[PDB]
Amino acid sequence: GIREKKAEYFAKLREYLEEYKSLFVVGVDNVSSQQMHEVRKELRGRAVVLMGKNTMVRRAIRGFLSDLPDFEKLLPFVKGNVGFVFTNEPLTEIKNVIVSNRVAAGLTVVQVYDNGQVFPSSILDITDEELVSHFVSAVSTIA
Amino acid sequence: MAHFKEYQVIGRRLPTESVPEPKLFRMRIFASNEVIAKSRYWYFLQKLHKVKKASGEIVSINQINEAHPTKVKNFGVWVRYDSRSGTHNMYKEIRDVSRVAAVETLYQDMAARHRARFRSIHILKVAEIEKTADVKRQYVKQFLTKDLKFPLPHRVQKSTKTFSYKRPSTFY
Amino acid sequence: MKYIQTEQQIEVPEGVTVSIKSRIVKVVGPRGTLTKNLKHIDVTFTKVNNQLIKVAVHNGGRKHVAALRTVKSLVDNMITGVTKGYKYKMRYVYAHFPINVNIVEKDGAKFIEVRNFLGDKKIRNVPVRDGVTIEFSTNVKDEIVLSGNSVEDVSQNAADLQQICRVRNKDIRKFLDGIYVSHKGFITEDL
Amino acid sequence: IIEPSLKALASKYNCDKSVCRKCYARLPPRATNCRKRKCGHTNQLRPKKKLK
Amino acid sequence: STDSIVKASNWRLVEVGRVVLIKKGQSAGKLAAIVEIIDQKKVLIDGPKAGVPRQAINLGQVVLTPLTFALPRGARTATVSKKWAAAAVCEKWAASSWAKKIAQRERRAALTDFERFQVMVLRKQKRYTVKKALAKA
RNA sequence: AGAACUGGCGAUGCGGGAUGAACCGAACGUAGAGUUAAGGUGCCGGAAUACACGCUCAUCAGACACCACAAAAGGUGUUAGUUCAUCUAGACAGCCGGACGGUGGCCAUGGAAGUCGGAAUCCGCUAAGGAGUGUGUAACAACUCACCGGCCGAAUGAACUA
RNA sequence: GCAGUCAAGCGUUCAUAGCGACAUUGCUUUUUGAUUCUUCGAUGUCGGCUCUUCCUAUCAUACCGAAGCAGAAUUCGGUAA
Ligand SMILES: [Mg+2]
Ligand SMILES: [Mg+2]
Ligand SMILES: [Mg+2]
Ligand SMILES: [Mg+2]
Ligand SMILES: [Mg+2]
Ligand SMILES: [Mg+2]
Ligand SMILES: [Mg+2]
Ligand SMILES: [Mg+2]
Ligand SMILES: [Mg+2]
Ligand SMILES: [Mg+2]
Ligand SMILES: [Mg+2]
Ligand SMILES: [Mg+2]
Ligand SMILES: [Mg+2]
Ligand SMILES: [Mg+2]
Ligand SMILES: [Mg+2]
Ligand SMILES: [Mg+2]
Ligand SMILES: [Mg+2]
Ligand SMILES: [Mg+2]
Ligand SMILES: [Mg+2]
Ligand SMILES: [Mg+2]
Ligand SMILES: [Mg+2]
Ligand SMILES: [Mg+2]
Ligand SMILES: [Mg+2]
Ligand SMILES: [Mg+2]
Ligand SMILES: [Mg+2]
Ligand SMILES: [Mg+2]
Ligand SMILES: [Mg+2]
Ligand SMILES: [Mg+2]
Ligand SMILES: [Mg+2]
Ligand SMILES: [Mg+2]
Ligand SMILES: [Mg+2]
Ligand SMILES: [Mg+2]
Ligand SMILES: [Mg+2]
Ligand SMILES: [Mg+2]
Ligand SMILES: [Mg+2]
Ligand SMILES: [Mg+2]
Ligand SMILES: [Mg+2]
Ligand SMILES: [Mg+2]
Ligand SMILES: [Mg+2]
Ligand SMILES: [Zn+2]
Repeated sequence: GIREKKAEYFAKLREYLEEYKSLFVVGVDNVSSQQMHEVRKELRGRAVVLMGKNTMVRRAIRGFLSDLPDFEKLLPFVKGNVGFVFTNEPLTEIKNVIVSNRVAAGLTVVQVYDNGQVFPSSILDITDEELVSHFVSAVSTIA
Repeated sequence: MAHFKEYQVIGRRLPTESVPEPKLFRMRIFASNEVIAKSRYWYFLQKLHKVKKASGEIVSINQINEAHPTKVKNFGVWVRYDSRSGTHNMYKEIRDVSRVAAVETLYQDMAARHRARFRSIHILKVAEIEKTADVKRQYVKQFLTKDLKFPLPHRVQKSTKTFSYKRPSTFY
Repeated sequence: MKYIQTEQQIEVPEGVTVSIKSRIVKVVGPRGTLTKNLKHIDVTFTKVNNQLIKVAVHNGGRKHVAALRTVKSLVDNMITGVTKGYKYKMRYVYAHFPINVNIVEKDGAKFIEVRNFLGDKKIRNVPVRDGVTIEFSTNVKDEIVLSGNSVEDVSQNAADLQQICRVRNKDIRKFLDGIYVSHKGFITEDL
Repeated sequence: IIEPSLKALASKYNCDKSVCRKCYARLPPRATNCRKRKCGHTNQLRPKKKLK
Repeated sequence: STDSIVKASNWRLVEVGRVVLIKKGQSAGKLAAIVEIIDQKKVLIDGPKAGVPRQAINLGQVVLTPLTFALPRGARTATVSKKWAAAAVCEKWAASSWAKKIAQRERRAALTDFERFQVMVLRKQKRYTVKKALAKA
């Protein structure tokens, strides 16, 4: 029965790498059952999360290195308490739902997947404090 | 039973009317000389085919020397053996530098641990274990670690003379 | 199967030092100092550093290797006893005859003496080992409390007092009387 | 008399044990084998019979 | 001196590169080097420089010396030779009192009668000046 | 007690089995030198306190054919082995986190919400979380487990064989 | 004659506290037998009395473990001649 179950886990994972074109690796360290249940309710539309056991992920990824081999460089970010948030919406509306909603004494984000590229979740939340001057703080260099 | 040797023993049924040139069979045999080797060929050949040596002949005896006799290796040994109450199959590992060595200690071991004399033991198969960590039995596996080293505590030097004028030390 | 090497580890907490020579362990911490003669066991000690000492048994089999773990534990209780210390509580248990317990002494002795046990005219005496100290709880009825640096001398002294109260010739399921060890713990670090 | 928790204490010594069905030896309640060498370390234990 | 003092018993180890004095047999008196460990009582040794043939040996009939050098497990004779040379093992050996005592032992055994005689006459001469010195302080 | 074939004893010493009709070895003129047999070589006692790999610790060890006895039955002693099962899709153990929503589920009654107690044992959401393992409150709380996971890194459970 | 293994039963209930059937493994040599080796040119043939010593399969006495041991009484077992 454990041969059955595990097999299917790859299935509902292999089906989230083909569907969605981006992925958040979140760090659900602590973060109770209840809290994690409510982030499901607050992402019911676009996003979906899939919590997984590590040694089943690091192997299923490597075992999926056929098609979608870009996911290969996820592995060095799959340590610790991690989870998978798949989406198609922009960065700073899904990650803004995640990092914010529900906390006490909140789950974080550790990295971001995009078209075979990684984002430190910091260089995905630009406050336009260098995005404006990218054609302005050097535009005076042309005059 | 002494210092063991391995022998290729080859023999065939005697030729006849209907079968000029019958089929050759070969065994590898750990015995201590040729006379035993050939006898242990005919022992098994009675039990496998139904040849009696009276109606057969021994085409060749060749000593199979060890290929790399100064390369330590891990042998897997499969044994059928007879006990006071039953007859059983075994598998054990023996670490040594040669096939013939392995067998000697196999035969000693079977005799110390299970009280099995040479006669009550068929050697099924003896084969080098190519991939380490195919090694199954721990008493070998513990010699396979990286940078293995151990001491040899309490060393008892044998004395020549019967009296000694100093109280000895065991200090290796 | 004869194990080529097998070892154990002894964490040396801050404050205590431990010196070992010809297998005679000396252990000094805040509470004081304990020694043990482990010569009866072939174990070889090695100090990695003042925080951590290792214990090894070379080329030994089953039982020899079994002595290892117990040697570690012995050196451990030496340490915890010389830091947290040990404290066994007991309880007088009697259905009709109150058990009168006191400390008397003959030639600077210190015995635990026990009176009226099940209506007994006999006066029981348990010597108090050196290093173990006997106090009587003030907020727990009929308590008594032995404490000191070694579990061993404490535990024994407790068992010693509890043994002396065994009840002969009665169905000991009915006649539950005695003094039983009710708590085993430390002196520091709560109770 | 003797409050339930002291009865409970003195039972941990007097009543909550097992017996060897060969040599009557008083043994740990969760015991699997007898410690006494005379009964050949048998594992034929019983529980010490509980009172009324 | 408030340190933890643990008498750390210091054994000769059976390990690759541990060099050993062969005790009995055809290669008695020679130095070999442990190349690989067979089991708890058997090893594979090789002593190219000394002329001891690469063989399995029973750890019984060989004595571990304190000399140990750099050698990769299972090395063939040829490189066993290359590394021992590199290691200046023989040099270190002959430097030990263990080595020299063996040789002294060897030398006395060689003395002819006349030689033996002279040793007496010289021992006599050295004793004179020694008893003398002794009786002065 | 009585037959069968052969070899013995009887009629026969000698070496071995301490001892002994019959076993093992070997059969006998007076002797010398050598080599052996069966059997032995710690000491009594001639002859390795020889070499080598294991096994065994007995508050009733054991120690050699004939032969000077032991059985059914049993052992979580210890050794080797066998079979089934689990585990690199990460087990077992150890520590560490989470241990949820319908919902105080339904009857019941001073009250009883997972845990005095009758009847089931459904669902959602899940990586997982029992209409509940126990501790606990008058009843909630609170703690706790089963379940899942973070780490560790290669072994683990059960039945057996001799 | 004595002691085990099994556990159907007995024991309100409950195999084994104490028992234990149908079967089965043993031990003993104070029973009786079987044999006829020793003694028939001779080993005085029952009981008791007297006295010593030995065995232990323990009746009492010492100390324990167990119970269908509340107490008293008893019963089962250990170390014990
Ligand atoms: Mg058979
Ligand atoms: Mg056979
Ligand atoms: Mg009693
Ligand atoms: Mg009574
Ligand atoms: Mg207890
Ligand atoms: Mg006894
Ligand atoms: Mg005959
Ligand atoms: Mg006649
Ligand atoms: Mg004759
Ligand atoms: Mg005899
Ligand atoms: Mg014959
Ligand atoms: Mg004598
Ligand atoms: Mg002699
Ligand atoms: Mg013992
Ligand atoms: Mg026989
Ligand atoms: Mg066994
Ligand atoms: Mg297999
Ligand atoms: Mg382990
Ligand atoms: Mg915890
Ligand atoms: Mg937990
Ligand atoms: Mg309820
Ligand atoms: Mg309740
Ligand atoms: Mg609650
Ligand atoms: Mg089998
Ligand atoms: Mg009953
Ligand atoms: Mg009944
Ligand atoms: Mg009865
Ligand atoms: Mg007669
Ligand atoms: Mg007469
Ligand atoms: Mg007379
Ligand atoms: Mg007369
Ligand atoms: Mg007796
Ligand atoms: Mg007793
Ligand atoms: Mg009852
Ligand atoms: Mg009564
Ligand atoms: Mg009465
Ligand atoms: Mg009565
Ligand atoms: Mg009885
Ligand atoms: Mg007497
Ligand atoms: Zn018992």
